Amino acid sequence: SMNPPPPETSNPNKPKRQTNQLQYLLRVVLKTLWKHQFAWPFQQPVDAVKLNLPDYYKIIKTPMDMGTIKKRLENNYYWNAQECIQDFNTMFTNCYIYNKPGDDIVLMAEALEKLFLQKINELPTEE
Ligand SMILES: COc1cc(OC)c2c(=O)[nH]c(-c3cc(C)c(OCCN4CCCC4)c(C)c3)nc2c1
Repeated sequence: SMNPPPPETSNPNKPKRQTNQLQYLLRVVLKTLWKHQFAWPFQQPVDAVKLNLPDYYKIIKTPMDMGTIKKRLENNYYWNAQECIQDFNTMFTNCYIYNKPGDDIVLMAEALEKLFLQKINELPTEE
């Protein structure tokens, strides 16, 4: 069994910026979710080999996780807040697509997503 390579976190070809919205995504959004009791399954790529989920990357063709998002924010990968918000939504959607209502992982994702929605509702206007 084999995991795919992780998503890209560095790419000198990619355009990027620092902005106040991206700062908020790191300081407020990511750090709020990261510290939550239910964060840990989402803090790194799904290890389908050790978890014995051999169909994971058959179903999930755009993997995403908060470890990747953390690296992207720390490494100034993004051009805008949309790109980062999309990564969070990909992560949640993957979980919902792969699993079933009521699964522990789905309940965990929902708790994180609740907080995500609350924080992104107060994303500041661009400076
Ligand atoms: C450690 O980090 C992660 C991260 C993840 O996503 C971010 C996932 C993920 O999406 N799914 C699962 C996962 C989900 C279920 C339902 C599952 O089944 C339990 C037993 N079954 C229930 C009923 C009959 C028997 C098993 C073995 C694994 N594990 C993950 C682990």
